[PDB]
Order: sequence, then C-alpha cells, then structure tokens
Amino acid sequence: VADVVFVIEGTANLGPYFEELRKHYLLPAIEYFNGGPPDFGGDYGGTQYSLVVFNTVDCAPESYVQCHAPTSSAYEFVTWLDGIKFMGGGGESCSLIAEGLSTALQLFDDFKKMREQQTHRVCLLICNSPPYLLPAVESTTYSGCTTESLVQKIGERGIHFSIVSPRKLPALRLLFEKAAPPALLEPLQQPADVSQD
Amino acid sequence: FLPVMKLFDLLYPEKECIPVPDINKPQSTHAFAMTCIWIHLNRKAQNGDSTLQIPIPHSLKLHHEFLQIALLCNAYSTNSECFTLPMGALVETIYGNGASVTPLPMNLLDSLTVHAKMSLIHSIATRVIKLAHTKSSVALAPALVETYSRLLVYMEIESLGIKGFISQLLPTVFKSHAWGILHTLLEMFSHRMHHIQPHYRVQLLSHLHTLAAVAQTNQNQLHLCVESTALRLITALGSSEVQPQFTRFLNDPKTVLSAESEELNRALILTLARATHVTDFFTGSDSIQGTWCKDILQTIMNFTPHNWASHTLSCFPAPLQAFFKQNNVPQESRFNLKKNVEEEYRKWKSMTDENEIITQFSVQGFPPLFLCLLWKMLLETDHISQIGYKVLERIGARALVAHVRTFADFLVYEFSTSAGGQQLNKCIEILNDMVWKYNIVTLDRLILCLAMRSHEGNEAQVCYFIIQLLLLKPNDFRNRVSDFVKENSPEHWLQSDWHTKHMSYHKKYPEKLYFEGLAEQVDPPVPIQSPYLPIYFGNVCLRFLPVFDIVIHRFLELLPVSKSLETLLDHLGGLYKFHDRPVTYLYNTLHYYEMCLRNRDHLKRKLVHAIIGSLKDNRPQGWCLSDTYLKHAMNAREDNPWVPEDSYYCKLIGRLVDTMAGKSPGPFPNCDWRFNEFPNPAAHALHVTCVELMALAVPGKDVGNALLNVVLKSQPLVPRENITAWMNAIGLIITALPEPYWIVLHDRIVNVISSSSLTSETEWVGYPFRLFDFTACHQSYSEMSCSYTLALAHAVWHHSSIGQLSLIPKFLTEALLPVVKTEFQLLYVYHLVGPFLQRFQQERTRCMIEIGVAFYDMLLNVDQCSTHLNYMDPICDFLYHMKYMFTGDSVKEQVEKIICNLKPALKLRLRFITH
Repeated sequence: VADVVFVIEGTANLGPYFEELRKHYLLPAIEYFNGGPPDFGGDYGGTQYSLVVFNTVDCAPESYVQCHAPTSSAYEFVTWLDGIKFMGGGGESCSLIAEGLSTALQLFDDFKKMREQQTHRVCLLICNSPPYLLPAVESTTYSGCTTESLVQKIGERGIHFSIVSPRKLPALRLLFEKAAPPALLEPLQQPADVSQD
Repeated sequence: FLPVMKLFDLLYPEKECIPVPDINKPQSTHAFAMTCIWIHLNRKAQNGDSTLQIPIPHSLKLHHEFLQIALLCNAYSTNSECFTLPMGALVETIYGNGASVTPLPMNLLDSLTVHAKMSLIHSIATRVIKLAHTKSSVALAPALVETYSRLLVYMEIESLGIKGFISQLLPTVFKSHAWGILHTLLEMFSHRMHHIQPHYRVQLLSHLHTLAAVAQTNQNQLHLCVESTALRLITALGSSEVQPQFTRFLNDPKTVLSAESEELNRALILTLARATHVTDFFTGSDSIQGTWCKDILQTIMNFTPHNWASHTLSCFPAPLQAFFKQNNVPQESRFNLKKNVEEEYRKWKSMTDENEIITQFSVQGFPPLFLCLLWKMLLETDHISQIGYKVLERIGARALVAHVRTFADFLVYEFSTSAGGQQLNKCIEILNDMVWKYNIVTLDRLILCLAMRSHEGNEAQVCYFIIQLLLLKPNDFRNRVSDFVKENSPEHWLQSDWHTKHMSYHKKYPEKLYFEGLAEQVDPPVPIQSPYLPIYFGNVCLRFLPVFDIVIHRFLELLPVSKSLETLLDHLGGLYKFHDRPVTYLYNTLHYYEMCLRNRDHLKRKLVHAIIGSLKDNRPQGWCLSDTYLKHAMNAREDNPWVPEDSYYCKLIGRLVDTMAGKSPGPFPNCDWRFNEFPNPAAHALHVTCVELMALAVPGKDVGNALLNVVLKSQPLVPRENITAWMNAIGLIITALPEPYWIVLHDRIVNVISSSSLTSETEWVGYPFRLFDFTACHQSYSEMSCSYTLALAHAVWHHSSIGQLSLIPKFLTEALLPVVKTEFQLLYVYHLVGPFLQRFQQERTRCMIEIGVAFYDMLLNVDQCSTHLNYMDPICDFLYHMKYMFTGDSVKEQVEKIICNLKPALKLRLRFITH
C-alpha cells in the first residue's frame, strides 16, 4: 500500500527554485506519509519511495543515472537528496531529462518483484526545462519515447502521475493528458498539499 | 533508545518477512524480544503522542498480536494497559477463604519469575503493607509470601527498599504489640533466603537485637524462637566479615548488646574468636588495637563467662579476658548450695498454704530459689499439683535461662555426688527419663548452659559422661528427624508441594506445648493459634552445629568421646542438608592440636570417616573425581593413599586450572548457583585438602613436600605454557591450610635451595638477574629449579598478602642470617622479600622497620665476608628505591650504626643515605 515515487530533474535548468518549491510543495508532500521528518528503522513497509534527480548530456559525457533510494525510511535519504541533490548542469536550454522518466518506469518494475502482497501505485516527476530527445534508455533493455513512457505509466499500470513544475507552464501538460487512464496532472497549484497527487 | 533500536533491528532482524511463530512453551522471551521492544517504543511514542505512533511493526507483526499457556504469560504490564488480564494471570492472594487452609499452591521460579523482573517489583509489597497498616483484621490467608521470599535478584535490586519498608513498619510496636506482622515473616524471610549482602545482614542482625531488647518483650511470650534464629546469622558466616564492618557497630555496643541474649553473646564471641584466628590479629600487638575487641569484652565483663581458671587455656588465640579471671566467683563460694537448698525447702513448706500470695511473691525470677521445685515434682510420683504452672506462665517466661543454668549445674553436682552407683542406675532409670514429657525447653537450651559450667575446673572430668548419657537418651524423637529425609533431597530449591508437606509434618509429630499433658479442672481447647507455623523446631540444626564444636573442638582430651560422636550423625546426618562450610568449622580444631594430636590422630583415623560422613549428606551430583579418593579410601586405608595422592593433587589442582577456559563449567556446578556457596568454584578446592591424610604422620613435613612436588619435579600432566596459573592455584590452596603445612615450605626453600653450594664457586651461571627473573620459562631453557621455587614463594605471597607477612620478619631475623656469604644469595633473598613493602606501609607498618634492618644486616654480612663487590650499583639503586619510596625518614638513625662500619668504597657509594 502507498507505493509512491518522487522524481525531480530541474536541477540543471533551475536549482534555487526547487529550494523554494521544497518550502511549499515537496516537504509537505512527504508529511502525508510520516509523522514528521527528524532516524527510524527502514524495511519493506509499503510507504517507502525513491528519490531520482539527474542532469543532461551538456557536461556529463560519462554519467546519466546514479539513483539509489530503496526505502530510506522516507526521512533521512529523502531530506538528503532534497538538500544535497546537485548544483550542476550547463550547455543550453533545450532539454534536460526525458530518458530519465523512462528509467522511472523501470523502477516501478522492481516493485512488481518487491511489493508482492494492491498498493495503488503513485508517482510524481518534476522538470523545469521542456524536454525532448531521440534516445530512449541507453541504460537498460526497455526503450521507447515520451509517448511510450506516458502510455506505460498510465495504461500498462494505473500509476497516478503529475508534474508540479514552477509557476510557469510550458507546452507539456497538453500532450500528457492523451492517456485514456486518468493522468491527474492537476496538482500544480499554490494551494496547500494535495491528499494524493 | 533510537539509535540502539535502529542498530538492533538492522543487525539482528535481517530479513523481509515475519518468520518464527515461536510458540515455545518452555522459553519464548528470546524470540518475542524484538516484538516486545517494538511494543515498548510504540508505547513511549504514544506517551509522547507523536512520531506517527511509531508505525511499521511489520517485522514481527504476527508476534505483535500474540497476546490474543501459563508459561506463555509474558507480562508486558510494565508499559501500560496490561494490569487487568495479564496481572490476573499471575497467582494472587486468596479472598475466598479466611490442615490445608490455604489454596492456590506456590508458583515456580524458573517458570515465570526468571523473566518478570521489570514489572513485579513492589506489587505484592503494596498489598502486604496496606494489609499491615491497620491490623490483622482476619487470619492471614495468603501464604504465597514464600514465593516473595524466593526472590534473589529482586532483593539484589531493592535491598534498600525492603529495609526502609521494615523500618517504617517498626512503629508497629507503638501501634499494636509489634506482633501481627513481624512473627509473620522474619523467620521464613531469613530461612528461604540464605545469600545476602554482608553489611545488610549485619545491619539486620543489629536491628533484630534492638527489637528483641526494645521495646518491652514481657508481653511477647513466643519470642524465644526469635532468639534461636538470631544464632544462625552470627554463627553461619563468621569467617572474615565482622572486622570490616567495625565502623558500622561503633555505637551499638555502647548502648545495647547485652540486654538478655547472653547465650547469643557467647556464640557471638566464639564466632569472633574463630574469625580473628585468621589472620594473627593478636600476635603483633598486645592491647593497642585491642580496642576493636576490648569494647566487646565490656559486654563479656558484665557477666564474665569462660572461666577455665588456668586449666585448659590452650584453644584460644590470645586470652584477653584471662585478666578478668577473679570476677567469676564460681558456685557462690561453695557456701550458697545448702543455703539455697534450705531456702527452697522453706519456700515449699510456705507455698503449701500461700499459693495465692507466692504468685505475687515470686517476682524477679529468683533463679536459685524456684526452679528447684521441679526437682520435687514428678519425683514424688507426679506431685505437680499444677500450682507452679501459673507461676511459670506468668513470671518464668524470660528468666528461665539462669534457671536452667542452675538446674544443669545442680544435676551435674548430683551426678558427681552419687559416687558409687547406688544412684547412677536410678538416675538413668527415672531422673533423665522424666525430663522428656513435657519440658518446655525441648532439648534446645541445655547445651550452652551445660557448656558454660562443664569446661570449668570444678568437675570437667565427669560432665563428659553427662553429655554421653544426654546424647544417648534420644530414642523417640530422633526417628522423626530420620524420616524427615524426604523433604530436602527431593526438593530444596524447586519447591512445588512443600506447603502440604510441612503441614502434614507439623500435624503428625507435634500436638501441643502451651497446655499440660494432664487436663486440670478447666481447659478450654479452642484451637485457633495457628496463623503462621511453617517451621516448628527444625531450625535447631543451626544451634546443632556448636553442639559438636563445643563437644569436640573444646573437649578432645578423653578419646572415647569418638565412640559417642560417630553415633550422633549416624542418626542425625541427614539433618545437615542446609549448609556446608567445613573449612571454617574444622580449621580452628587443629590450630595447635597437631603437635599433640598425633597419637589421638589414630582415633581421628576413624573420625575422618565420620567427618566425611557429614560430607556424605549431600546429593546435588557435584562430585566426579573425589569419588576416586573415596573408593581408594574405603578398604585398607593404611596402604593406598600415601604416594599417588601427589598425582591426585595435580588432578585436583587440574580442576582449579580448569576453572577458566576448560569444560569444568559443565556438570560440576548445578542447582542453582544461588545458595550452594558458588560465587566461584574455587572455594570447592579447600574442601578435603586438610582432612586428606591427617590420620597418620603424613602432616607436619610430608604434606608440604607433597604440595611442593608439583614445582621442582616435572609432572606428566603439567604443561609448560601455563605454570603461572598453576602456581597461582597452589597459593590459593595454601592460603587455606594450617600453619605448619605452609611454614615448613619456607624452611625447605631456605634450607638447601638458597644454599646448594653457592658460596665457593657455583658456576658461570652466577649472573643473578637472568636466573632470578621469571618468565624465562617461556623458553625451554633458563629454568633452573631454584628460580622456580622463587616464583613458588611469590605464588602464595601473590594471594596470602593479608596478615601472613608478619611471619617473615621472625623468619628472617634468625634463619636468613647465618646462611648468606656472597652477594647473589642477597639478591635472591631480596627478590624473595622485596616486592611486598606496600603491604607493610599500608597495614603492617611495625614490621617494615624490621624488614629494613634485615636488609641492612644482609648488607653488613655480605660486606664482612667478600673479596670485592661485583654488583655495587644494583644494590645501590635498589636501596635508593627502598628508602625514597617506602621507609620515608624513620630508620635513618639505626642504619647509621651499621652504615658507618662499611667498606670505604661502599661508604662513598652510600654517602647520601645520611639524609
């Protein structure tokens, strides 16, 4: 139960803004599943989640993914990745991470092998720069596109997925509602933390 | 607790499911530990009302709800909300009732109480004190308090608590008679619990003494038993305990220690003598430190017992009360005998028609005035006439002690004045027979009163036959003690039915003591006085220990007493199943008897087979190798056990060196490491060492040689990698042997080992340092026998460093003088005596000066007999260390009278010793 996924990618595009968003959207979201971030035992408790933030090909010709957050007790490594994510990312502003979200799908896969005995799987991804790229994975067997990623995240599994970007709105939300299963990308609002994004 | 719990869940609970259902009726606490700590941290979170109430009990989720077998009653009541269902799962008091008059038998220790410590601390304590606050409104039904007494770790954690509670209960003497609570437990509390803190137990002894004295006791008629109990606490542990506690009874003798417990005081001073026997607290000084005991003597000089009057003054360390020898005035100047006889005659002729007035006339006890009336009654064919029954029930409650003392004295006088046999037969026929039914003493008090006057000079030679006939009289009660075998050996620690057992016991054998065997005019039976009677008179076994001691350890001159003693245990051996400490009970019996016991030791050849018989009264399955000695000591004992005992000794000391890492902690210790004197199995070693071959001429010299053969000769089993622990154990043993055994050792060491040739030219090995230093045995060479012996000394001096050192100055002053000519012998004796000056600076301050003057005497001797000193600077800085660190500035003058007449070179070398 309560199988959530936390993703952010705008580190290269916009770092400080995330720090602001953390003060209003990221931190309250975690409190929905914990009595308060302190330092506790970690195991297969259902309510665990991951923390995935990477960069683009601009100044990283030797690294795309280094995620590691199986349980983290939802407090310690969560707060760590929040406050110690990154400060890099240059090049230009055309695309930061699309191939990342595909890997995110792969993460859900391991839940099928780990969360045996449903769980109403949920996921959330953040990215300031509007992404677009030809490559798909370059890391694993699975391959596709942004369209393939979203149809997998919606149809293949009923994972509720939203994108709480900065107050600005790019040309992304439009295509991300072409899924017959309700995407529910609504939680991009200055109002307080939604119950389940 | 956060990081501890985190790391525990990480390391220990390394899995991903909820395995191990763990029913485990015998023991499941280990499994449910994780579930319980999770429950406790969740309870703490709920008390804090935060941290999401500590969610995710996943790991042991099943075990999380196991609460919804008596052994599976794991009470987690301590946290919260488990005082209704789990508390009632434990056997509570009895509210339905108010001779099986007590339901709900007791709970077993190992079953549930082994774990429930953090919860059950003062639960029943609050109940019992709340019941005690107002009064004993009803006959106390709960007898489960026995389980309360079967609480060892609980006392270990709340000793101060129960002491405070008892002190707060003490105002019960102002409240109501001080009875309705004290006589409830003070006996069973002291019986069921044997091991306790020494300071705590002496404080309890002091408190009991005060309570006996103050407040008034004339209303507490059954307080007599309370006296007997008080005996055990002062007799069963008096080895080395009273001396450290000297600060805690500095004022108690100043106020009250001699109110009425004169017999208790006598047993006390006997135990004190037994204690101070070790280690030589009377040899050094005469009356300087005697303040430690002289104040005690004050109590004794209030009544001046122990008045042999220069007749058999040999079994004592140093007779100090011997100064107060004239205050005895024995037998009232030999004149008051016929005077008190005529007095009691006149009082009989008067009480013939003055009973209603002699009731109020017989006040103050009048010991040699009243009890002689007994000599009349049952002498005139049951001429009691019940006139004296009221008098005894009214006045003779306490003063009966001096009464029975005079009674014993008078009966011994009558037995002596018989003189020929015209009465002896009549005595054995009627006089010692009528005392059976029905005296209140019940053969309990007469022993010490008989002892107080028996050892006196007057007729010590014939009270022997008195004790003989006295021990021969029991033929109707000893059978009860005989059939009483089936109470201890079956169950002594794991009590499950002892309640009904002792119920049936006190129902069968005893009937009544408060009434007479003959029904007078009116006698309302109304049997109700049975609130708490767990033990009736079995406790006498404690006082049964001095009986032998006072009759064996004190009286040993006439040998046929042996023929007596061998019978006693042969009928009362099984009675010994409550304590086993023969070391402190036998060591004093040979402090100076050996030099004269040799011939009588032949009869000891029988007595050992009696003494070990007392050892035979024990079935814990705790002996598997001493049985070899037993088997090889049952047929033709004068053939086998002489030689091979040496090897046997190794085997024995093997267990000692098997105390640390071997497999001895298996079947050797059992049942239950609680009251079998087991803080360390080492105490089991000293068990037989002395009584092994004390029958023949083996003691004196052969015993010491045998003990030391394990060093100078390479035993087969002896391995050369751990000889250190071996010598350590040998010293541990030696610390518990009589004087000559470990004094002959010193003479053997200094005899030829220090002086083989060693004076003309020993060898090129004459380098002192490499030889005399130990740890050279780490190599298979440089292990010359002599050096070994050195460590040997160190060995015993590694543990006998309390009072035994007072022996070495004398041992020096003569023996080491005319045996040393060269210098390496000096270095040897130095290493022998050297590394112990701290023990003298601390305690034996008077002896360090002698040690120093001995050092300087060795120096003068080696100076006068030498061609030239080869190792000047070693002795120089040695003496420098000794002076600057230990002698301070005291001996400076005396050494001067020696240091001036040394060699010019040595003079310049020690020049700065002048200051």
